[PDB]
Amino acid sequence: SSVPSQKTYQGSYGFRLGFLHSGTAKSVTCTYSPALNKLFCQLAKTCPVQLWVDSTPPPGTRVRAMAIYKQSQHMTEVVRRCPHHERCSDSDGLAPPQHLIRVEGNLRAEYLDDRNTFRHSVVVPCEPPEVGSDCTTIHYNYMCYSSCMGGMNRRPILTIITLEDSSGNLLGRDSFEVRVCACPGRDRRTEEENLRK
Ligand SMILES: *c1nc(Cl)c(C#N)nc1CC
Ligand SMILES: [Zn+2]
Repeated sequence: SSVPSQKTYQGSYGFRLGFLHSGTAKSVTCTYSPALNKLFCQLAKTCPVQLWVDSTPPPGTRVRAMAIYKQSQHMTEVVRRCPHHERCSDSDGLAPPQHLIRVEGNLRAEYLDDRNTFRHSVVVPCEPPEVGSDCTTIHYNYMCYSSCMGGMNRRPILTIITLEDSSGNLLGRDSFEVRVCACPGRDRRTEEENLRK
């Protein structure tokens, strides 16, 4: 399958992602490393991602998330849930069982299987920030471990977040690496130390 672009693109509205500061304690279920541009999270736990713009985009603007393999030799392979987790009875009534990435708590989420590339993606309407806030937050879930055999099989993935108009044309793009693992704080601390050394 052809490979979606991963080029960071702020666009006319100054679109970019943001992450909370969660730390590396034993209790953390989701933690973001700015040094690695990498999110570490437990299976099917809430991953809050902030969405920032300098200017308000038009009504009908949408936000899409899609995963690709990071390594060049695997980028053409569609990222999907492994044979075990795709058969889990963990449906929410909206997400197809094969999709790695879900949006939590948005009844207007739409899930696409692309007719030409076969890649999966989930898209929601882009909303203005709430009354007390300066950004919008979307909650994602990753429904397979990075280590799952017959799925990601220990290969790193990127999540690509695209801001789109009502036809799906590109308005902005950002991305981050993801590891889905049982000990996200410990793995973050280790991978950050490897980078320093
Ligand atoms: C999405 N959509 C709108 Cl209208 C706004 C505003 N204001 N912000 C987002 C998140 C990038
Ligand atoms: Zn799995």
